Amino acid sequence: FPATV
Amino acid sequence: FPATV
Amino acid sequence: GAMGSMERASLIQKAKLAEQAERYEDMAAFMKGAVEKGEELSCEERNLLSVAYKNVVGGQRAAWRVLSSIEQKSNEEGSEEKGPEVREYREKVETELQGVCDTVLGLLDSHLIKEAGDAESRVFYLKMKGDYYRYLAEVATGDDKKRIIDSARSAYQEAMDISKKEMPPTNPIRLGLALNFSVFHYEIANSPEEAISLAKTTFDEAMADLHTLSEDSYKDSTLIMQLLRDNLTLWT
Amino acid sequence: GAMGSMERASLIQKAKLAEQAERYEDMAAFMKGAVEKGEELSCEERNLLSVAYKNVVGGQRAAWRVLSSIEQKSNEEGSEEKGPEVREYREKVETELQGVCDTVLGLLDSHLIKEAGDAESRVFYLKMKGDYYRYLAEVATGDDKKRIIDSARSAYQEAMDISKKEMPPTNPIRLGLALNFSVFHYEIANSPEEAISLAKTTFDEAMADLHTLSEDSYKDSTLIMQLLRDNLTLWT
Ligand SMILES: C=CC(C)(C)OC[C@H]1O[C@H](O[C@@H]2C3=C([C@H](C)COC(C)=O)C[C@H](O)[C@]3(C)/C=C3/[C@@H](COC)CC[C@H]3[C@@H](C)[C@H]2O)[C@H](O)[C@@H](O)[C@@H]1O
Ligand SMILES: C=CC(C)(C)OC[C@H]1O[C@H](O[C@@H]2C3=C([C@H](C)COC(C)=O)C[C@H](O)[C@]3(C)/C=C3/[C@@H](COC)CC[C@H]3[C@@H](C)[C@H]2O)[C@H](O)[C@@H](O)[C@@H]1O
Ligand SMILES: [Mg+2]
Ligand SMILES: [Mg+2]
Ligand SMILES: [Mg+2]
Ligand SMILES: [Mg+2]
Ligand SMILES: [Mg+2]
Ligand SMILES: [Mg+2]
Repeated sequence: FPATV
Repeated sequence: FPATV
Repeated sequence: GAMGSMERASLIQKAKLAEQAERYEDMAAFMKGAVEKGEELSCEERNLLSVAYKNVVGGQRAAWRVLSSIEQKSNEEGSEEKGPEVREYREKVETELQGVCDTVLGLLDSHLIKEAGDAESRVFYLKMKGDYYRYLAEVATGDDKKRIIDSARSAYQEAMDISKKEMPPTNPIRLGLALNFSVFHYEIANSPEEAISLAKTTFDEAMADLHTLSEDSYKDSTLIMQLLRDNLTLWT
Repeated sequence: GAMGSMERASLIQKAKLAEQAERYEDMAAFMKGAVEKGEELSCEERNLLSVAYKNVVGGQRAAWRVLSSIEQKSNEEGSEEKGPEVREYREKVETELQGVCDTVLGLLDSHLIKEAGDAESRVFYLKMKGDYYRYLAEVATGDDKKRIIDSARSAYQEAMDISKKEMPPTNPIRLGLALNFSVFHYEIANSPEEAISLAKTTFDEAMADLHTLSEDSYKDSTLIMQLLRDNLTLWT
């Protein structure tokens, strides 16, 4: 999965 | 802490 | 509310204890109680709210992904029928996840967004609104998926418009909003080109504003800039 | 019971899904449901039961330790008074932990221990009984601590007596029982010499029986033997 914050 | 199982 | 009898300050104190103990369900419940006192949240308090629910729903999402993968394998050619249990338990986790998302969206709608006038707080809450509609979209299948996706996009877009008008390019909230909206485009909205464009433009404009960024935000903003770079490397 | 309407086989299947998803609260609830069907648990099913509750209470214990440490610091000379909140929240976690321990001890008493006749199962359940009384002892302060400690010791001792009569020294359940009873002696019963003696005797007698141990149990038993060695290194 791509990164989120 | 010491190890338990 | 089960927190109705507790002092606001005590709820905030206990949310910080819960964070230290990695008790994120408790942390979220304390922060929900604090929000329901009806006063605006400070900057620090907003971060407690967001971290608590991010971690609760993050664990639900991880579990949902494990179960959905098992379910999809169970529906491949040559797979043995094992009955309704995988679907049932995936549905159980999904319904719990939806419930937490609905709870957060309800707090934002009652009444955090309406009372947030400063750019920081307004963008922060609208980003959260996009995030929790995005998590609803990840599990949506029926007649609802397109409206859920549109709700996420609408919240992210309003946040974006405010952030570009009212915040410097290196503002951590602005950066994190752009990071997550770019992921929305790539993973939810079938718009990888928009995802890549947003990540690159955001990264480049922040690079050019660093000669003014604070030592306070440096680690947050450099972290997020590195996350933008990480995603671009994954995508190109 | 909320699981009363679900098939036993479905509960076991869902406990295994919950394990894969690291949803240990769900896993424990499914296994409690399975136990309450009234049939004995198989070897594999016993392991699901024990892992589920070990992980639930393990997280509670970790959180309790964080909070108790904050509380003790808050009660040192020169520390600023912050009100009842740290104690309150430590008590909240403690009461939840006690509730889970009571639930497990109730399952063991109704009716897993009474129906367990084979050495494997009887020792397994009595070890669990000692473990959950040990966790109650870790948080006990009032007029109850000594009886709780005695209950843990009594359960461990009965398990020990059966294990030495009916199991080879390398049996993983025998080894794990000895590991945990040795920790009970060191950390609960103020008997470090007994703790060290038990760990060493257990390790040495297992070493001498390895020339017969299975490739099935090798990794479990070598793991536990290494844990005995680890504790001896910590203690000497
Ligand atoms: C739970 C509260 C505790 C642990 C006390 O604080 C967490 C972090 O909050 C602050 O970071 C913020 C923050 C994070 C930083 C990127 C973490 O960067 C570092 C070096 O770690 C990750 C968290 O999800 C949080 C609260 C969330 C967001 C998004 C929230 O969108 C609704 C927008 C961007 C970013 C902003 C708000 C960051 O400013 C501090 O600046 C950090 O020091 C601190 O770790
Ligand atoms: C939840 C179930 C899953 C994941 C499927 O199985 C867990 C493990 O169960 C079996 O190990 C057992 C087992 C463990 C092994 C030491 C793990 O050793 C390895 C190499 O990992 C740790 C677990 O706490 C469990 C179930 C508990 C116990 C204690 C229970 O006291 C009430 C007594 C000793 C030991 C026995 C029962 C071990 O025999 C398999 O042999 C392993 O392969 C497998 O990992
Ligand atoms: Mg008040
Ligand atoms: Mg559903
Ligand atoms: Mg654009
Ligand atoms: Mg039946
Ligand atoms: Mg108490
Ligand atoms: Mg002896």
